[PDB]
Amino acid sequence: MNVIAILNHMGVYFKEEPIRELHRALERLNFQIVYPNDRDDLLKLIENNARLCGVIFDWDKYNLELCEEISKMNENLPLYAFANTYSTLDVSLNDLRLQISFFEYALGAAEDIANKIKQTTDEYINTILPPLTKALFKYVREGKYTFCTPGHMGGTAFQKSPVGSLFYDFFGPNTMKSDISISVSELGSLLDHSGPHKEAEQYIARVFNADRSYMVTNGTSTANKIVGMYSAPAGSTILIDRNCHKSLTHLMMMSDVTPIYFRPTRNAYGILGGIPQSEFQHATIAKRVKETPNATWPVHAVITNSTYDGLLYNTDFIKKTLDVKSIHFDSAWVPYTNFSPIYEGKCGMSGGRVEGKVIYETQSTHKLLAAFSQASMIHVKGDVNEETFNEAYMMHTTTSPHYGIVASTETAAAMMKGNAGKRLINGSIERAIKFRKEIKRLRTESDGWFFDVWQPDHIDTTECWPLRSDSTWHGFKNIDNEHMYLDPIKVTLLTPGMEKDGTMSDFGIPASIVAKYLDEHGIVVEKTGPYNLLFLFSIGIDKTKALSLLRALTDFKRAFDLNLRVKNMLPSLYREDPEFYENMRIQELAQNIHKLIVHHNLPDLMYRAFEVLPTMVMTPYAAFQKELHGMTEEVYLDEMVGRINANMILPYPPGVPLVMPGEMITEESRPVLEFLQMLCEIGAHYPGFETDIHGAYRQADGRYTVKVLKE
Amino acid sequence: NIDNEHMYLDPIKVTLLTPGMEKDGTMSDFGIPASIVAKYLDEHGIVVEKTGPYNLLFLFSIGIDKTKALSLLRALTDFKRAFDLNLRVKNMLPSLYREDPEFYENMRIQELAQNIHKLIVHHNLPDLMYRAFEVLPTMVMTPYAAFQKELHGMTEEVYLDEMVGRINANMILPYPPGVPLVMPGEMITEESRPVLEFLQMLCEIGAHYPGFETDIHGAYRQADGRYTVKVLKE
Amino acid sequence: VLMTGHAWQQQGMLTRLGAIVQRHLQLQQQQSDKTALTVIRLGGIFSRRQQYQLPVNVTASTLTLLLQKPLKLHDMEVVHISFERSALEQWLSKGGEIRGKLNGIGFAQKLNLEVDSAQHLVVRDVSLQGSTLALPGSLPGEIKQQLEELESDWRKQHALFSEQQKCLFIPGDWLGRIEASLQDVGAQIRQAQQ
Ligand SMILES: *Cc1c(COP(=O)(O)O)cnc(C)c1O
Repeated sequence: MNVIAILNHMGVYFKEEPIRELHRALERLNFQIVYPNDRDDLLKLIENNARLCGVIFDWDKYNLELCEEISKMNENLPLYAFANTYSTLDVSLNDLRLQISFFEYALGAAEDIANKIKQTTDEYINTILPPLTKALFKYVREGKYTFCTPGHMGGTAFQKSPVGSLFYDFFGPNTMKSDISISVSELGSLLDHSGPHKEAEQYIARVFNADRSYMVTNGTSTANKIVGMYSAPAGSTILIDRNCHKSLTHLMMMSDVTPIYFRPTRNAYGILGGIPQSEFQHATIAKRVKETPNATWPVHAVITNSTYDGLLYNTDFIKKTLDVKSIHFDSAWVPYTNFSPIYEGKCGMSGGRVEGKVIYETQSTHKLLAAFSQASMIHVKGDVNEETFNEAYMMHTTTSPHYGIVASTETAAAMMKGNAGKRLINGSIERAIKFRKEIKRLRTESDGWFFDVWQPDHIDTTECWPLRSDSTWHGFKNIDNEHMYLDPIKVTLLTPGMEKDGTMSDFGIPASIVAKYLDEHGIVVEKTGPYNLLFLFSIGIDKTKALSLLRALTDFKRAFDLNLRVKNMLPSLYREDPEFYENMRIQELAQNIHKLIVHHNLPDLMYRAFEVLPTMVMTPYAAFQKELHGMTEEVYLDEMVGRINANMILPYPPGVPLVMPGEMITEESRPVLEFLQMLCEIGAHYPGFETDIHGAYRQADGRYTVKVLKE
Repeated sequence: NIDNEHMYLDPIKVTLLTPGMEKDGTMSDFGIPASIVAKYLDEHGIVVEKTGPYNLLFLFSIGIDKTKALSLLRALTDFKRAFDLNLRVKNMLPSLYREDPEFYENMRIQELAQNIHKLIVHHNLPDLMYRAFEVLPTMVMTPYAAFQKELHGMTEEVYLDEMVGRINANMILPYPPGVPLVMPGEMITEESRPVLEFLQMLCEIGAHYPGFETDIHGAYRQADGRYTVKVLKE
Repeated sequence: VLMTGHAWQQQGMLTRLGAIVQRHLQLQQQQSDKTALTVIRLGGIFSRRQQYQLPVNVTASTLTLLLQKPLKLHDMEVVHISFERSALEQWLSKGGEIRGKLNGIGFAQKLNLEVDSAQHLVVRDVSLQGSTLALPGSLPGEIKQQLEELESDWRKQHALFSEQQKCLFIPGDWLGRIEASLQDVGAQIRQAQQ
């Protein structure tokens, strides 16, 4: 932060001479001097250059063309406007947040002006930074307390060993001096929630529209386990979603509760929809409680909003129909449903306080924002017993937290505040919609097959596309209107290979081959499997990383139409088995795999397996107690009929749980076992595309085994 | 009655003993508590690891070079010079003076060191502390069962003078020393009588002079002075 | 209801005991500066600074609270305000608004009660005036003289029932409810003299 801008040139000498005198004075205090051209030149030095903090221009030249466009971006940006004798303000400059510093063109006084710019810049630093981060930067330059934790104390112990000096010179002196414990008085403690830590929680909840938000220092997986230890006593009933995360599986194995699983909608491509509106009715909640033995009235409900693919629900209908006093929204993928008007009434934090209910959200911090790892937030909207919920937070968080992550967790809430931060959310949406239009433009004009985006036929608007009932792009049979939404920044590329009715085609390329092709250039696919490709277009993906994705997609069509070899295209796959992948081309591998999907029938064995629910004998908590004693055995794949499993089957593809730990596969859940036996055959002929199921272990013959309980 | 070849001493863990007690376990006329010395070391940047009656503790790990070791001795020699010459509190402890400039006005370093030493002998600290840790309170239920009652909302707070026969919910961690007193789920009956006397003694010795307040993790400070602990409902 | 209300002066002594309590509370609020009302902070980290009343010292459901400087609430004077125990723990833990009657009569009207920095209860009115609440501690000579006159009336009415109960024309099932009604009045008058 040391860029000073000097716009325009009056042509006279009594105004340009102080500019040259100030040019030699600002460089003595480490400041970069730039000279833009016209008015459009200065506007490009703010959005593309965020390290600017000084704009010098004539007040009697552009008093209305500069004080309006700059205020729409950065309001607290200092403006070093130089006024004259006959200078005045304007009536249209009253409702604009600006910082104008008036000066003169006095000769010889350039030294006093340089001291005022440095002091004004320091005021901008001490304003946009939160008090928790301000105390961390000041403690390094002044706080020098001896005999404290950790033992390195800013890297002193690393300077006494040759191997330790290599680890200290990598980061920096300010990095090691920022990792301190709770042994500081002027910074407070995280567990005590006082001092700088008290005002830090009020600054995040106010910007994100919440009552009180915490800062979990153990990732999002830990924040999901703290919620379950509150609204689920030893012997209650919860309403957990079927499409749950691995962290939510261990939550059901630690609390003696009876969870109820829902049946979300799904299609043939593997993209799971959402929970229908009929499951939130009062006649549906009490329906599964009376059927399942040992189950009381549900007091907690876990709703995955949004899902892993990015599909927002309708919180305006859930907060009124669903009669649950503790409704949870797993918002671990949309931490921006506030800084845009096209997201009002779509999340739990949008609106007001529901009478008699509370909203819990575990928004991820180190996923689609800008902070260090092991960071999360817990949004609470209601008047409940927060003291009981806080008891579960200290049981998982150590007494000496890492302030380097806490300083970055709150920074993510400060980088989005104001118009300067809102441009990153709207900018990511504009870059996402532009990328969606480039696919349809390069599809019809091209000569042959091309990728397709899972989007409606009309994408001219800039909002969330609803999933209506008279459309064919979503492919969800019997879907509720005004319930399922679409995330614009979650572009889902549909590779050719299937029709629009749900059947199979003749010419197509699976998404598994394209997934490994993008890794050669440096692009990691988020989700892949059947015929879908998921990507993340957050604030971290600028215009460079967004346009480079389209160039790699056009190279796949060129290498496939010209019929190239595998060695001269995929060097990583060739090193796995050079003998088998010798005389094989890109067209021979793409056609052989496509015939195996039609032969083994993948869409039918997948839509019917994940639809039905296996018979749950005991609670997931009882399955963990049997493993602690040592009564876990394993059988063959064709012998697990009628046995209680102990692990969660997470087959790739897709990416959702199949059998929960503590369920039995009988005669009703026959297609469930058929989906596991189909993947064992299709992923054994060609190397590289082996079967990946978090639960099925590979042996030496090809048959997979699962862990069950002893009879 | 200590077992031979069972307890060893850590050389890097230097435990400084301040003059104030005898070799038999009694008290003395001239004595300086360790809490006053701990506040003087913080002025130069030396953070005391453990302090209380008449003992100290410092951490000499691999990160403590010869600079930090020699700087600790210089701060200890300066405390003897400022105490023998009888200096003022304002001209020695500027941090303690800012807490209460009105009370710590005409007070010197020798007046504060002698008034606190007489309170330890009067309230009898070594005897009430040694007898409150040997006799373990009667454990009614397991510590896991005490947390189950808090989840439902059956917790209350009673006074320190009215709690004989009640099951506590928190862990009493009085400073000094640094060990737990009553585990969450125990009951104070007639057998653990000196255990309750240790909590009532710290409420009187840490309420007359500012800066030396009673620090117990579980006893909230009020406006009247009587500390209250969280118990379970009957 | 008539035989257990105004027969042997069951309810007749209830409307007379209220005049003694009203006179007793008038003398206790004059010397309320000796024993104030210190509110303790309950354990647990909460968003709003929750408060908790006294534990075993107060166990009544409809306890009374005195005050020092009187205020003009609802265009009338008051000397004692009674709060419900089942409604005091909810407002001090979840916030919101509290409802309490005045002078032990009327409906539970809304008041402007807040928390004090010295751990007390400040009652605000239409003029933004402070008033620290207090509770009566654990007997004046004037109150004891008037209480023994009313207590002696209960023994005179009970002596009449313990002499004419041998009437053969009176059914036996009625004697089981008359004795239970006389003990309820006697058990209440013996509480204020504690
Ligand atoms: C990715 C994810 C997690 C894990 O996030 P971490 O912060 O790394 O623990 C937990 N829940 C959901 C829904 C996730 O998508």
